[PDB]
Amino acid sequence: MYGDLGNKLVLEAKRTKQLYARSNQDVNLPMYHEDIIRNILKEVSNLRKNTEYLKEQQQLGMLDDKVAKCQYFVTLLCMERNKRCLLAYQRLRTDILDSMAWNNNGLDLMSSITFSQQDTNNLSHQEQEYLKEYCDLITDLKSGDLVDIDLSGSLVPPSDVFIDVRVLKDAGEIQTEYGVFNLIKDSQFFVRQSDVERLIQQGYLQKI
Amino acid sequence: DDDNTEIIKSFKNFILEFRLDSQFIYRDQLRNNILVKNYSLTVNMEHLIGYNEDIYKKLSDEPSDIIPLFETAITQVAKRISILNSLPTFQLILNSNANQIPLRDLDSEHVSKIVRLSGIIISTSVLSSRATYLSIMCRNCRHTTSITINNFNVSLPRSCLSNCGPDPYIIIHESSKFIDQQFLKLQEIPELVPVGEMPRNLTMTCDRYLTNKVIPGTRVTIVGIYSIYNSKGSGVAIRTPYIKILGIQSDVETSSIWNSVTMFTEEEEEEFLQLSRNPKLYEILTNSIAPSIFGNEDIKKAIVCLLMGGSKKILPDGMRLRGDINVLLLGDPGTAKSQLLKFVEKVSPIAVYTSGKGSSAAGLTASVQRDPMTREFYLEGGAMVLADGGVVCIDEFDKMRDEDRVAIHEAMEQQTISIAKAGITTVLNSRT
Amino acid sequence: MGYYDIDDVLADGTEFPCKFQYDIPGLGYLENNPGRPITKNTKLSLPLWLARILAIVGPVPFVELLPPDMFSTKVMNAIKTDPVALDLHSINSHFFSLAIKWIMLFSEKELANVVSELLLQRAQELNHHASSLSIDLNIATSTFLLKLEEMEKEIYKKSHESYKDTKRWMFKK
Amino acid sequence: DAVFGDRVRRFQEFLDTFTSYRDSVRSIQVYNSNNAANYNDDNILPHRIIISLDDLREFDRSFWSGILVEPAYFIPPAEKALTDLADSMDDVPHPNASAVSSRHPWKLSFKGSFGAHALSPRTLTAQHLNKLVSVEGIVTKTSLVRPKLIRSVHYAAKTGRFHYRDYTDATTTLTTRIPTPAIYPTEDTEGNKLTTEYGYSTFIDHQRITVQEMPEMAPAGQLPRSIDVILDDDLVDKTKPGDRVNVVGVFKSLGAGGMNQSNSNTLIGFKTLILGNTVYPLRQMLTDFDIRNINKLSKKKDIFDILSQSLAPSIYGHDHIKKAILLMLMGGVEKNLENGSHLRGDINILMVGDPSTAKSQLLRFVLNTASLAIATTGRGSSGVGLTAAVTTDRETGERRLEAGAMVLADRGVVCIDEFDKMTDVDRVAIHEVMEQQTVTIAKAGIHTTLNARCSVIAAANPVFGQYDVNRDPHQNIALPDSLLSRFDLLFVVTDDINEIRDRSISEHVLRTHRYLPPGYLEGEPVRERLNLSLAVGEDPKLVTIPFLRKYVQYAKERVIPQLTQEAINVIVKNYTDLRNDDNTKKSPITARTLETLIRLATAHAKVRLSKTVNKVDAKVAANLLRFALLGED
Amino acid sequence: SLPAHLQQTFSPEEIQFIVENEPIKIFPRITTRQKITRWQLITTDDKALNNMVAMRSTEVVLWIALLLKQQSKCSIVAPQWLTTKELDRKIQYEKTHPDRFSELPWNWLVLARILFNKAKDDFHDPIHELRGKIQDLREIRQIKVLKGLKYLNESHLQLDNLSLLEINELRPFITEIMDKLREIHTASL
DNA sequence: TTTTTTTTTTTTTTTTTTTTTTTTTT
DNA sequence: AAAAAAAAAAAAAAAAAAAAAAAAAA
Ligand SMILES: Nc1ncnc2c1ncn2[C@@H]1O[C@H](COP(=O)(O)OP(=O)(O)OP(=O)(O)O)[C@@H](O)[C@H]1O
Ligand SMILES: Nc1ncnc2c1ncn2[C@@H]1O[C@H](COP(=O)(O)OP(=O)(O)OP(=O)(O)O)[C@@H](O)[C@H]1O
Ligand SMILES: [Mg+2]
Ligand SMILES: [Mg+2]
Ligand SMILES: [Zn+2]
Repeated sequence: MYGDLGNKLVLEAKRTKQLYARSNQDVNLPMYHEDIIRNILKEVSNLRKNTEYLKEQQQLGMLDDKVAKCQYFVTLLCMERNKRCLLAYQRLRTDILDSMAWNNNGLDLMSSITFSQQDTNNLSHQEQEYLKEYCDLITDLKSGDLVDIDLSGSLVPPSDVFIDVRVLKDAGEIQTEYGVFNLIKDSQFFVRQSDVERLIQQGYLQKI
Repeated sequence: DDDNTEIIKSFKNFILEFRLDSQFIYRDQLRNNILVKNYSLTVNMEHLIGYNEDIYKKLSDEPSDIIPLFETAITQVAKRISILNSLPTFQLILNSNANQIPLRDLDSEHVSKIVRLSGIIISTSVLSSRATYLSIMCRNCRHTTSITINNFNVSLPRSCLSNCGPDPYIIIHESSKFIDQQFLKLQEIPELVPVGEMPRNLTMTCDRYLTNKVIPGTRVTIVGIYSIYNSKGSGVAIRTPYIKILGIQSDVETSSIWNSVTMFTEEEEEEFLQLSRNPKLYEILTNSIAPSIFGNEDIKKAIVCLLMGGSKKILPDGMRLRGDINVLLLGDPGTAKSQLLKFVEKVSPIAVYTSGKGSSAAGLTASVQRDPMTREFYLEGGAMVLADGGVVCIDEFDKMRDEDRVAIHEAMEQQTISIAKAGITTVLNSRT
Repeated sequence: MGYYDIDDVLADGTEFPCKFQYDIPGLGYLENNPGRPITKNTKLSLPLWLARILAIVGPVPFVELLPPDMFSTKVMNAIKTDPVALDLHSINSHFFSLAIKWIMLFSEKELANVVSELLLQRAQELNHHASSLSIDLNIATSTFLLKLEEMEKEIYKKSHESYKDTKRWMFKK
Repeated sequence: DAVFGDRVRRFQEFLDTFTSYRDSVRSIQVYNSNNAANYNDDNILPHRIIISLDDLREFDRSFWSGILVEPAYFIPPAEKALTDLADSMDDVPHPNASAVSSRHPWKLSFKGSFGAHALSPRTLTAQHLNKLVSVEGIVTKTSLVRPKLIRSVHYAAKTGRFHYRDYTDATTTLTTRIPTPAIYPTEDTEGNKLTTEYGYSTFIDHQRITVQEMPEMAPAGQLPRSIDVILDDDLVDKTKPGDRVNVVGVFKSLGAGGMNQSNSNTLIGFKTLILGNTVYPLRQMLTDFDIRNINKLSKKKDIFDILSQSLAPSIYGHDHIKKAILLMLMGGVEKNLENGSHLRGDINILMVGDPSTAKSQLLRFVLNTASLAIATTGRGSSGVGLTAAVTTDRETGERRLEAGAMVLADRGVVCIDEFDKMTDVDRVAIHEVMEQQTVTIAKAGIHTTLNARCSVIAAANPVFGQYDVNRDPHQNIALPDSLLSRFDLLFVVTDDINEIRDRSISEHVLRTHRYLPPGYLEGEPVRERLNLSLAVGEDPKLVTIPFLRKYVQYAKERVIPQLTQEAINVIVKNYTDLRNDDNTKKSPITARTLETLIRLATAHAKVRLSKTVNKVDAKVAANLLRFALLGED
Repeated sequence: SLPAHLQQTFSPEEIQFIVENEPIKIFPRITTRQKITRWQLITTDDKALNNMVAMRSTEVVLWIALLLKQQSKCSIVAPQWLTTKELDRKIQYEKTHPDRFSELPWNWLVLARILFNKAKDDFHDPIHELRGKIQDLREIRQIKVLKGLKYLNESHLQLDNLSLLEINELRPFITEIMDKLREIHTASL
């Protein structure tokens, strides 16, 4: 009864999980559910008022204790269920955010240039804050003892020394260690894989 | 028997040694089919021509004789790649890209030859039983015997094997195996009929895994063998032609019963969900309705709404609520009213176009007919029965006779047709 | 005991029959009857996150759990006769989770001997349908995947994805 | 041989493992035995038991699998063992004159779960032949019951001994054997003349029925398919056309299938049949809890209002029509009178009204809630389709009659829609059924009177699109006066525009359209397919529909109230007041209004579960008829 | 790690990595013997690579061999089990014993695919015959795996000689089925 | 006056099945 | 005397659908 609304929220989470599960490429979180969450907040506030009222009505001594225990337990259980639903929804959304934050080579995400995967207004303000400190944590990890290893690098094993690549978007001359790449659009390169991993990750190159 | 063995060997080597790039496609298809209990195999003729032209030439000139040899080659390969045995004889289904022959161009020149043609299904019969393994016993000496039959057109021996009578043998029906047979009726494409001629019809036979695959009104493509059977018409030495189906291609994904299941691979589902997310999908769908008609945006939006349809609800007390949309266009001549009706017929997966002048209540709802042979009464479908789960477009609706028009009242809302004629009292479903 | 599992949260919200063993005022929103207090020996369907606890606290607890409709003798006989053909989705979308829950609350060795056999016999068909990767040059799969529990769909998806990746890597040219 | 004896031993062990079957055998045996000893009699139970497949499944998996998969090699061994056990039980001798010749062997029936063997006449193919199956459907046609010879006994002169010849047929037995020509022997082995002695031979009743698929489950654009079932011995005449049945039996092939001396043809296949073992009707037996609840709910003062309002909770308003339907459900008491007459006990209602006034959604509800109901549409019906049709019996060869809609609904209801759109030639026949309640057939040498006692509820539309209050009532209704006189209650219903009514009814309709069945998610289409799982086991306050069905059944079968004087006093004063008034009623008042008051009073008396007609019944009947005729509400 | 599953199962590319981290034999076409720039590797012993003489047999790690054959400075010798005779012996052993797996190296499929792709010229037998024999072996092994899947329980299983790729493609099904069975058994205690 | 209404008039057989009982024919 | 072949035996008919006339009326 009281928790029947929160179940709906959990159902929404399930749908999001499917979009996370069936994702060939990175996806965007849907709109926040502040209205449903505020409805659970209102009903848990009403439950708190009911618990208070039971407290006074018992402590004036008009009702039997065994009777009051049952509604006390019911209100406590309903509040626990609502907390569980809200926490599960929040943790799923948090996990997806952490995954995206890791899958953009660290960086500040929305403030700096982003891969346009996510719109600003989908996330909540607290989620926007959380993402910022998580990105800072990734950043000061990457400057730790593991400087030589790029903790935000590619996770597919290297098995091809020389690859053919094609430019997707036009750009200017870019210096690389001991040379220069000229990014004329609709041109093909035959070069070592290590040099162009960064440019492939950022969408300026195609193929491998 | 000294040529059949080599033919079977050639077919088995074709199955086991054909490769494109780095995968034995016909070896993998058999194993994948066996797992889901599909005892059949589909072969493309271009691959067979590429592998060896002599094998193709052998099949192209003697189909009824060669095809069973490929049939047994498939099941010999299956028992090798599946078992180190309840595996029946497999089925061969063929695909062709040759030129299509019209129905009226089929004649005595095309007998015993594989042909490719297209038409419209008008009727589907009921399933019948054909024997494959027959257990036989004699009436006097009483010893067991067996017979094996292939459906590519046999009788019990007119003798005795070990006085017994002329042909004494009876069938032990238990321990005998049977398969599924179905008869279908075809018709020409309406635009290919010659001048001043009425459309003609033809008979086809399908077996086993090709039964319950088409529904009346469907446009299909058929690959099969043109053959004749002596039967029965005062002509001397005349025979009746028919077609034994080997391969069917159908535009509508729906099977005979329309399983209401997805027949879409993920490659098409991804395309559909990508389409659904377009912010301006409504405008795109509206602009696609009759692009050769100027203006009339609201009518096109209404047509889109009719095509998609609403939701249907069932209530605890047994109430049923309609979930379909009906549209009326009452207007002035020359305003493209009749050029939208024929477009809706084309776009809709299931749709019928009729005229109100040439119509009747029996033709629209259902009719009752008498079988010449059985001499009983049976029900036959009509315009609203064929167009179930689809759309019916009634033109010249104002010219309908007042008796015929009133027969649609129950079908429009209650979506049922009640027949109480000639000892038959039933209610048929009609959601159109 | 997964706090953040979505499917456990959903399956834990199902309704089970139960009977009140006491007479208490103040309730009634359980019956959707606000002012009316609940009487003794009243049979209502309560959610599992409530009925599980109300049957422990009292001695005799406040509420008694009644035998469920999904664990009747008919369902057991249907499971025993033909495991593969049975439509578990129609019975309940969360059959297995509730099955282990019911075994945990009430120690029932008979149910543990039937559910295990059902799962073992359905796993073979699941593997057969998951291993059938189509080759470009059936009704069975579509029919079978509409009879799958919520838990079995996850296993089907995992097995199918693993098989497709293996086949893709084997035949990459 | 050896396998036969081994299977007989297995079934014999199964029989003494579970003692229930042995007790049922003894109960039947003692009943039949002590029935024949009652010379001053006040009838005979057949030799057939029903065993559960489930118990056999735990006992022996191999035997259960054999019965389900290969019935023709496991049922005959079981029947012999059952006969042996039954013979062992019967200790008392029976030196009957002729029962020695005919043993009447014991047979078997099955129940439980069939797994994948529960099908319909459409999903039955060549893969299920020689298997035990169960099919669900509707009976359409039945054949006449004929006797069939199974054994013949002949007497030989000059020697004084008897000789018997046995006969078998394809439909008689589960195993194929050498056929018999069914010709009585005339010469002895030594040439002595043989005389046939009827009264010592054996004959068995034979019938053939046709079972069709339920039309609601058919695929889109397809017509329902049917199958043939053969019934024998004690299974004869347990079904009638229109019934919903579930038949368990063996799916069998028969004939030669065109693989014989006849010419080779692609159009010739084998013939398929079912040898039914059991038939189950898909009468709700009431326990003491249900009867006690009914008697407790009877004593409530406002029971009529609750019962009437429980009908069709998805319709807003129409309270008086819903009361009239309830009074129809509990019909009046029929009086048989001299000169071969009967006063009808049925209540007939007509509804005339404006378009979209929920007239057709009440007929559909009556179709579902009532025990027996037949649906009819005006334009899609004929006179020969309502009364009877002359047909032929293929199996035996005679000419017979086939029932129509009216006669199939004996002691039931007929719901006719678009009643005014029916042709005149069609409308005369219904007149006779409404008047005499009998059909007269005098065609093709078949002279017969058929019983049709049905209640009629009908819906129609006025001559114009909508009812006109500025014109006389007879101008609005196109029906003739003779037909219109045969309806007890005529309800003229009109849709009037009013803002409060619109606000309430729109709210109700919008609330109804937002209902989600349990177990379905939002946006999930309803899967009204059942996934071929036909069955799992093969055999202010409102009230639930099954409880209402039990209440109606109990009232119809247990109470027969009689009229009283003090109710007659109210009825006569109401009739006299109504007759002599200048109010313009929508229908004329005549001497048949008194009979309507009597019938409505009797029905209301039945509703109260009482054996007498009280004053309150007369008051309720008077109020209902005043609302119907006047609208004074 | 986290994205694209990868939580508890290896991808085929990682299996290929592990396979290429294994030694192989070669015939150098160059002589880098020290005279009478050097390799100085950190994860593999470089003694053989530093001391190389033409037309002599040495062994190095697989990926270096592929990198060398990308140029014209190497020729990899296929293992002795990649022969028609040795494959037909294993096919017969596979046929005769229907309840045990034949003894093939734990990288036979991956090594066969890699060698067919890269070093096509080095094989002595025709390559189509070997490619057919590999499929013939794989089908029978699949039949045996399908039969063995019926004996699943809660205690333990033994798969003595199953290959790496075969184990990888079957791990998620097997582990989860036995885990669910174990929970069902544990609940009833 | 041009609309609706109304009677009414052929429409039917071309097919079936395995015994059972007859004539020819080695 | 014993085989193979060849006919008799049908019967039946109401119930419904479509089309063209020869009498009725807003
Ligand atoms: N808006 C339009 N755009 C294009 N073609 C049009 C349009 N309106 C009419 N036409 C053309 O006019 C011709 C006749 O139109 P159509 O046959 O649809 O008429 P209609 O509305 O059915 O008339 P009627 O009322 O006389 O039956 C067609 O060639 C059609 O293409
Ligand atoms: N009082 C009502 N309550 C609920 N639904 C109603 C009511 N009146 C009409 N409807 C709705 O109107 C629709 C049509 O009703 P229905 O088919 O019963 O009308 P009808 O009287 O038979 O009409 P017709 O004169 O056109 O044959 C249905 O969807 C029905 O639910
Ligand atoms: Mg037009
Ligand atoms: Mg209606
Ligand atoms: Zn013989």
